Amino acid sequence: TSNELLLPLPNDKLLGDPKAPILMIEYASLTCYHCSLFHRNVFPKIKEKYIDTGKMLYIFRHFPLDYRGLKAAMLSHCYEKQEDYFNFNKAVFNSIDSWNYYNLSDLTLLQRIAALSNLKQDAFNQCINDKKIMDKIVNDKSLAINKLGITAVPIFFIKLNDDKSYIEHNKVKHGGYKELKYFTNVIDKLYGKAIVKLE
Repeated sequence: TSNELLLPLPNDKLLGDPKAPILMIEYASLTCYHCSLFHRNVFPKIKEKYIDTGKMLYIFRHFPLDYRGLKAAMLSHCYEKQEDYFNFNKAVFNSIDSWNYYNLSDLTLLQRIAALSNLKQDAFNQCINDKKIMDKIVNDKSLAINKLGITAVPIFFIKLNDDKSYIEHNKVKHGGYKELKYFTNVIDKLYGKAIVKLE
């Protein structure tokens, strides 16, 4: 069900306190231009204000739309620690101008990111060819399309981090590029309600 999808799942990669008052789930493609800009110019302030401070748990879920993006999503699984995983995705977003826009199968950018992160070639090769991880990524994506109605990215779901609650997914949904003030308004208001409920 859509509700069961909008909670922290066993295989989710988490950033911040698992018991934070607020939850943000983001679906995005690593090769999506607006996504990249959001991650470059808005997300760092969200992370500093809300994630580093323990106010909000952040769960990024892959939504790849092309060869580069799917391979990048697969490669992210070579990064186990929460900060390493986030930092890998951040690097891919940051380097969007550096893909090969003519040969869409050219993964030189990922080789560069792998080298900069001291990922060995054998580990790199295994990750970029891991059929089991590919399957998981594309199935998580199709599940989101079916149950959450995702067509365009990015999409954000922002809600109380309470596993017992029911809410219609569209009521907590935010789509596209949003400036910092949009998110601070949404998150501050929700956080206030959260603290009141948490006594």
